[PDB]
Amino acid sequence: LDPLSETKCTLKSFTVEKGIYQTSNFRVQPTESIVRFPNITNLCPFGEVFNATRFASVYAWNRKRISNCVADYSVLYNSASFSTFKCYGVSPTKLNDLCFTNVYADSFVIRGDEVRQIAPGQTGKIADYNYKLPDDFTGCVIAWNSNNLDSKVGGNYNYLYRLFRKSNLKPFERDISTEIYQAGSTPCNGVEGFNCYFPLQSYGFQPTNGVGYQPYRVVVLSFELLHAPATVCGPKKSTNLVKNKCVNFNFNGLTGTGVLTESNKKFLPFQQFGRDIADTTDAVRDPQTLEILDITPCSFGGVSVITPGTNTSNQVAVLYQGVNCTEVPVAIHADQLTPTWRVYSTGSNVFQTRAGCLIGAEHVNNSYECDIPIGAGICASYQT
Amino acid sequence: LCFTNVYADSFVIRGDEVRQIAPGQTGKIADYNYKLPDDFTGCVIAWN
Amino acid sequence: VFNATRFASVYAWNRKRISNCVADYSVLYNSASFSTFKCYGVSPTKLND
Amino acid sequence: VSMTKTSVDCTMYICGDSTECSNLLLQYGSFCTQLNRALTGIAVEQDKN
Amino acid sequence: QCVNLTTRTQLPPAYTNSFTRGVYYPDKVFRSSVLHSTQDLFLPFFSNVTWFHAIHKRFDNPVLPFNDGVYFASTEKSNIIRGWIFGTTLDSKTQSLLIVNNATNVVIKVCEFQFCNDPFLGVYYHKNNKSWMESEFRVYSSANNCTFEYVSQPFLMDLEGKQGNFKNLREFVFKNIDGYFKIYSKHTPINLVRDLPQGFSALEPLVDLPIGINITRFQTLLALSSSGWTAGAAAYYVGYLQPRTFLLKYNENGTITDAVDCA
Amino acid sequence: VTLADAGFIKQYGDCLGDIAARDLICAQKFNGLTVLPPLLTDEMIAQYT
Amino acid sequence: AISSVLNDILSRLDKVEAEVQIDRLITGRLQSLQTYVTQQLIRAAEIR
Amino acid sequence: AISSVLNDILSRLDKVEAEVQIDRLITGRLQSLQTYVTQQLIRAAEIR
Ligand SMILES: *[C@@H]1O[C@H](CO)[C@@H](O[C@@H]2O[C@H](CO)[C@@H](O)[C@H](O)[C@H]2NC(C)=O)[C@H](O)[C@H]1NC(C)=O
Ligand SMILES: *[C@@H]1O[C@H](CO)[C@@H](O[C@@H]2O[C@H](CO)[C@@H](O)[C@H](O)[C@H]2NC(C)=O)[C@H](O)[C@H]1NC(C)=O
Ligand SMILES: *[C@@H]1O[C@H](CO)[C@@H](O)[C@H](O)[C@H]1NC(C)=O
Ligand SMILES: *[C@@H]1O[C@H](CO)[C@@H](O)[C@H](O)[C@H]1NC(C)=O
Ligand SMILES: *[C@@H]1O[C@H](CO)[C@@H](O)[C@H](O)[C@H]1NC(C)=O
Ligand SMILES: *[C@@H]1O[C@H](CO)[C@@H](O)[C@H](O)[C@H]1NC(C)=O
Ligand SMILES: *[C@@H]1O[C@H](CO)[C@@H](O)[C@H](O)[C@H]1NC(C)=O
Ligand SMILES: *[C@@H]1O[C@H](CO)[C@@H](O)[C@H](O)[C@H]1NC(C)=O
Ligand SMILES: *[C@@H]1O[C@H](CO)[C@@H](O)[C@H](O)[C@H]1NC(C)=O
Ligand SMILES: *[C@@H]1O[C@H](CO)[C@@H](O)[C@H](O)[C@H]1NC(C)=O
Ligand SMILES: *[C@@H]1O[C@H](CO)[C@@H](O)[C@H](O)[C@H]1NC(C)=O
Ligand SMILES: *[C@@H]1O[C@H](CO)[C@@H](O)[C@H](O)[C@H]1NC(C)=O
Repeated sequence: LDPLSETKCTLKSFTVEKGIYQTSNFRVQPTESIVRFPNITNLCPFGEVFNATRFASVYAWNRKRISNCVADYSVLYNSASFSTFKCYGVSPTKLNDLCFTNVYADSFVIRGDEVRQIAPGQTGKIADYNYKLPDDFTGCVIAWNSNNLDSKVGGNYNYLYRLFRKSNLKPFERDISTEIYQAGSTPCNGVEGFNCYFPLQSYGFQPTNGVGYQPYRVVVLSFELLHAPATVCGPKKSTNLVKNKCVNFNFNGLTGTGVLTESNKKFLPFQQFGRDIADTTDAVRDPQTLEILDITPCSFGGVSVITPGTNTSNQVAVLYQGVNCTEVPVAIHADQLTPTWRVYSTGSNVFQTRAGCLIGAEHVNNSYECDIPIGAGICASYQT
Repeated sequence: LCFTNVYADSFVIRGDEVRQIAPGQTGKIADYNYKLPDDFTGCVIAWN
Repeated sequence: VFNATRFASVYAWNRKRISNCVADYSVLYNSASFSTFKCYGVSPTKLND
Repeated sequence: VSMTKTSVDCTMYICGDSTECSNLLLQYGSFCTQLNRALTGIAVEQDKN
Repeated sequence: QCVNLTTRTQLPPAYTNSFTRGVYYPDKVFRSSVLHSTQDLFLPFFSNVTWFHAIHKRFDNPVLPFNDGVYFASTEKSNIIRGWIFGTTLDSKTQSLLIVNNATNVVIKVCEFQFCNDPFLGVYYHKNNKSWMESEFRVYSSANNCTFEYVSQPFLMDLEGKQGNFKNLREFVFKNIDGYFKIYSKHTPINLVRDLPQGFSALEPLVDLPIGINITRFQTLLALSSSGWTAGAAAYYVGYLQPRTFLLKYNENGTITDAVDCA
Repeated sequence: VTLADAGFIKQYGDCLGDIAARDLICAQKFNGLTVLPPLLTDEMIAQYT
Repeated sequence: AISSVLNDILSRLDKVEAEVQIDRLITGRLQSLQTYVTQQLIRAAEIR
Repeated sequence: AISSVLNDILSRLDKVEAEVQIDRLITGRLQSLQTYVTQQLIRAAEIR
């Protein structure tokens, strides 16, 4: 309702004694949202990745680089043809609000018991020997029954896994080895021998197989986010760019709230984001017009309410601390600030103190004993 | 335990979409047909 | 088990219980005496560990 | 005789410009108020000293 | 073509000191007026960089290891150091990467190449035209299975010069990380006769190549009837990166200006 | 004695822009870490003294 | 948490995957203030 | 956590399940040192 009613609330009392009370810091709110994305017009190759005529063998999994294209993951998400669609460093809804630096589709086929092994930090002969995901995999695993496309009645033995290996393979490592595994203590040269094995074995994928023994086509999408210059982006149109006004910006998925401004920071041509001592962004190169923007958080400060107690009067004065009388009147209720109260914006007594801005108290040249201590040599009192 | 107000919401769906009846979900049943509140208190019961 | 002088007929398959003992197969998988040893849920190397 | 007076907006430090984080901070009740009371206690007493 | 040019003098393995070199921008973030701490594959300060020569007599092109990444620098004149070969077999059993700056364009390629025992490029020196021109390419006999291929827009880069001391320093960092070959580089003018310049200057990233291959060894390519020749006098130094923490001093405008190797 | 701030009228005139970067305090202010002025100025301390 | 940047949790994750990550950051940052205010209360007694 | 011995966790659980149990032990241990150092900073004022 009013600054006194904020102090009554803050203290949990209907009576407020004489004093200067700390209250919620005020913050000037965003006038509008900005969105800004690199302009790419071709839609990414989803019909090539999710609809090729043949996929790779899991032992020799294919890796396609997706770049310089627009990604509409709503098509992949909304499509019912998928049995698994799990993401590990993004929620699946947010994929359309977002941009990616380098994106890839690891494409291969596996048994329906093995889909669990494709999740990061796993074990069993797929996670161990032919397709390991890193402990921090950022991306999505996408899988579906392709028995109608891939499988033939006697067995589509074109699909090969690896049953043997000297060691568990490293994340995103691919291994074309056909060199013979030595299961006995003996060495084993040439093509074959006793307790010597060809390290690869084929799936007998048939339509007469039970569900789980059928071919599941897998795509694993891998991508990295928000750390470098984007080359793949979701289906959001850029707004116009505005400056010196508080706004909800979004550059390449770098969502935030701030005043944007033209920067004199001489970014070297490879750079796109600038980070503060606090590990937050404080500059950005605009992806459409290659100028550097400073980002500042929209103007804010402490508010403190100076009161002569409730038993006397309800009248109060408000100190915007560390703030010049200007940023006050800028704080016009037109741009949404935290405090739903704006009644004091009237002024006509808006005294400027070293401590900040004092509204609702008259500045008398006469010097009295300090009553309520405001700071930097100033005090306030309630008098005729 | 005892219950203050209770409602059974009764309907038929495809068996895939039983998951979309979990709270916090999305997909065409969870989107515009039968959305749960994210802090749903209750039980979801389904049979073929 | 492996070295018995006579084995059973398959229609009357034996069932020897085993306990309070250690499973060192080093005179076993490491010997070419079997024309088929296959495990189906473990690597034959891991049986010691 | 004194040290620098400080005051820390406990919501803006933890949950800067976020409403979701602010709605989650409420689950820890009075902790932020306790922090601002303590810092106001220190800061008033620098003017006492 | 493919030929072994065996006319050379035997010299022992040389070394020199990596005083304060092989520091590069560890990410694509702007920072300024800050001392930033980062752990990455950097050249350890004051390490033995292994030292190689081309002379009159000497044409030092060994096949070298590549483990945890490489620092490569050439004090250079007449454009002698033109490229590098990378792989793990070099005999078409597995893929390898070629990076070459020829007389006109740069070519970058991944193939199951069959490389020569002595790979090189050759220039006809002042042959009645007063100019110099490239004529010999002898690096691999064939390049069948290939999986990455790029060629730059065309230029002419000159292959002539005989000044005494070196006027160019060229520095490169090569990291093959998670399927990406990352190149960072610098150029600076100099006036030095026979050693790596004492000083500091950080390497900007310049290209990132998605090559995906294993690299375990590398070898650099030099400009030069079949045997008996004159090499241009040019010198090159090689170091190995290690996981070392670095403190990096950014100045005012926004660029690395000094560094401290925390170990 | 060389201080880092004292609540000497911060006005985003030097902070917002070139001086949000190189300032412990600009990162302090932007995160709810505020320094308040003392009740007695360095002139009033000198009048008592 | 997956990130130190609060908006890179809230623009990446939804309303139910984010809550796990945001609460590690609330717990870690709240303990960072309780450490600082303990240091500063003890400190203020050295000045007092 | 499933044990006070840090190796008994790492011997019995994979990377993501051990990271849950280990983060309990880190959160606990660290809260032991922040308690000890608080007691010692207060006790150092009794002695000062
Ligand atoms: C509050 O901000 C105003 C600017 O809006 C400051 O006024 C400036 O003061 C300088 C120094 O006297 C003058 O040279 C400028 O021409 C003034 N500009 C305007 C538009 O007034 C004022 O000094 C600030 N007050 C405090 C206490 O910081
Ligand atoms: C250059 O010389 C090397 C030997 O120094 C040649 O390598 C030999 O190649 C033959 C097959 O052509 C092999 O049987 C030998 O085992 C190889 N020897 C060595 C030591 O590797 C190479 O072929 C020669 N290249 C040219 C172009 O003459
Ligand atoms: C694959 O192509 C067919 C048309 O031949 C289309 O109906 C189907 O939806 C496509 N699948 C996906 C996942 O886009
Ligand atoms: C974005 O599009 C505009 C024209 O619509 C063009 O000026 C600009 O070059 C484009 N962005 C880039 C990075 O080229
Ligand atoms: C204010 O409180 C005093 C007691 O402290 C009482 O005597 C007086 O009547 C009160 N006045 C009003 C206007 O409430
Ligand atoms: C304060 O004193 C000045 C003279 O220094 C005078 O001009 C001004 O009117 C006085 N202010 C008030 C409110 O009396
Ligand atoms: C570098 O080489 C010299 C031999 O010239 C050797 O004695 C020295 O220990 C080496 N330095 C380091 C730091 O490895
Ligand atoms: C440069 O080399 C490339 C292949 O390495 C070749 O295609 C091109 O023709 C060469 N250019 C000239 C001018 O010789
Ligand atoms: C001189 O240059 C021309 C092309 O400019 C070339 O065809 C010719 O072979 C050169 N002559 C000699 C002797 O190299
Ligand atoms: C590589 O060459 C071998 C030998 O001809 C051939 O069998 C194989 O299919 C080739 N691989 C590719 C990817 O072309
Ligand atoms: C590259 O191949 C060599 C030789 O087989 C091997 O030792 C090395 O581990 C391989 N590198 C990677 C990253 O797999
Ligand atoms: C910094 O700016 C000054 C003046 O504009 C200039 O002399 C100097 O070369 C700049 N330094 C760098 C590293 O750009």
